[PDB]
Amino acid sequence: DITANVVVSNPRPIFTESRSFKAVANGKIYIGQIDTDPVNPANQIPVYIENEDGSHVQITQPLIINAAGKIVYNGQLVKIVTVQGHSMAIYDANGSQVDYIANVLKYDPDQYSIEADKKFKLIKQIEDKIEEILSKIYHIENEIARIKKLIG
Amino acid sequence: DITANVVVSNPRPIFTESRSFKAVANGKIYIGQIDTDPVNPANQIPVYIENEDGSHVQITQPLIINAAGKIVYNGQLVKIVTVQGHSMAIYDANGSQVDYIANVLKYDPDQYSIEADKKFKLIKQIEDKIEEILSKIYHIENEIARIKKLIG
Amino acid sequence: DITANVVVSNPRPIFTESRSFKAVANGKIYIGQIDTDPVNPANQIPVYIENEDGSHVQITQPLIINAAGKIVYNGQLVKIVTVQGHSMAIYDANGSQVDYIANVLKYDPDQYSIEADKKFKLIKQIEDKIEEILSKIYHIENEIARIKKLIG
Repeated sequence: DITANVVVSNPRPIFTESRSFKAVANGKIYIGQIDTDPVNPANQIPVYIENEDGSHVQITQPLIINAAGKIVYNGQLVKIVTVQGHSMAIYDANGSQVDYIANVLKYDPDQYSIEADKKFKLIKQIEDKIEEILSKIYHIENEIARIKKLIG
Repeated sequence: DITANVVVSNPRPIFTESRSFKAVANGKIYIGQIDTDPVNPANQIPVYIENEDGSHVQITQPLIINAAGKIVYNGQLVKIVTVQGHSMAIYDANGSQVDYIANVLKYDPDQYSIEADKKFKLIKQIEDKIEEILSKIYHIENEIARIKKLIG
Repeated sequence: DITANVVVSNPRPIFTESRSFKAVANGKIYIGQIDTDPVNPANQIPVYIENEDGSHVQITQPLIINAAGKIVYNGQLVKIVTVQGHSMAIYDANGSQVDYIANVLKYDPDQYSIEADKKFKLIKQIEDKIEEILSKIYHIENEIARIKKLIG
């Protein structure tokens, strides 16, 4: 057949209400240290827009949710990233809490390639070191054979 | 620049109809062994609410979907977990099948840290063992040099 | 307690408009090489329906989105896969661009088992090779002890 395990998916998040099927239109998102209350600025962590060229621009919290339920900045849809896993709290436009998640971690595709590069390197180092160890061993075995023959 | 590969996302699932843009309001979800029919109780696997403190309480199937398309128990939104990947079947409030997926596996963030801890330990064990092997080898090399000198 | 880190989730994607809370009804999706414009056929990559038995049938682009926001072929909901991470562009029924994502990578559960099998094998090979190296070393140590005793 063929091995094909990458699924066509929608990576752009949408945020909807908790009790009705509606977007959190003009809602607010706060992002903080895991297992903390991110509405408290002391718990907040840096958030960045990732631009199309892959650069990052730090922005202020809260994140804003549009009528589609999507995060926007300056009238445009944006992808927001952090360095680490994080807590999140979502509020609706009336200031009522929609949701709270203590620990959220979704990696974008760059993390997968970084990890794959790291793994590749690691395995090469171990295998290279094993091969070098075997070469040291076979040289020793040869020295031993020579000694044995020397002494009868 | 900065490396930031954690994307702000919405980890709370929503369940919607297959032919119209609507929540599966008062729908039902069944969870079972991979590649099985989970409506059959003999194929069902334990499901648990994961509470805010991280504890688990086993609950009965089906899981219930509210007007927002979100899983609820006892009038509150809940996160449901299983130990293993699983099949899932979704029915609407009229008893009509909405969807069936044979094999679903989404890990929450705790799995990532468990795996990272396991990896860290593993690599340390291999590297420690390599270093110990090299130390054994260099001691042997030294014994061999001494022998060589002894016998001319 | 119990370790349960598989979260009940909805793996079937839905595609919604960018400025209103609505499905991209009768929309179109194009899938291509990462960081390319997938509306250009020269940038497109093979897309396949993954059938219930796990087989694959290649289909033509664009992918079509129904009134629910879900991908359909021949009047039925389908799961679409590619071999590699990919770019994606979404258009609405009027030909207006809804979204563009340069690099999308979501693995279905089969990738996790392939990777787990590969990891298991790898670690077994390294550990087996370490054990064999130690056995070579202990045999050498024994030969050295014998030599030492022979020569005083």
